[PDB]
Amino acid sequence: SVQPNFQQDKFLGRWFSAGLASNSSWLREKAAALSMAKSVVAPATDGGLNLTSTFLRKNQCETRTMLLQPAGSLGSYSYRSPHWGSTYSVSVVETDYDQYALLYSQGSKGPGEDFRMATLYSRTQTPRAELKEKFTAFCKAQGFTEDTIVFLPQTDKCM
Repeated sequence: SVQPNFQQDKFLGRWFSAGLASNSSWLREKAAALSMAKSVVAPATDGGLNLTSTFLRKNQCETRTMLLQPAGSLGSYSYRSPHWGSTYSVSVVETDYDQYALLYSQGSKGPGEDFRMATLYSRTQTPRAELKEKFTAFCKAQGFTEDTIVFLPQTDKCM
């Protein structure tokens, strides 16, 4: 479930949100109309992570921050969303720290319990073929179909 021997300090820093797969068509569609700028992973006071995402929305730069509280094994987190009335499990399932990370999220409480999402984070804004295939292979193994896998538009604005 989690990356074996996960070391949080090496997962810190700048990542690019390069791909996502979800069983929510709404989320996929909304995300694709955004243009992703950098994400930043920083240490949180609670021992977990602050995940800060920057993106273009209708030509405006927007930033959103999510607190990833430590959940179970190292590399697993919980995200509580008052708006969605739900809590989500967020796990770093595989990473080499210096090129890519694969994240998997699903609801653990509330109406969001059926929500599922896989995320490709890349240290480079354009991940090479090997990294894209690691992501698609993971998505397929997890039951995401081809048309639910989205490579996300990027932008060099907002930074």
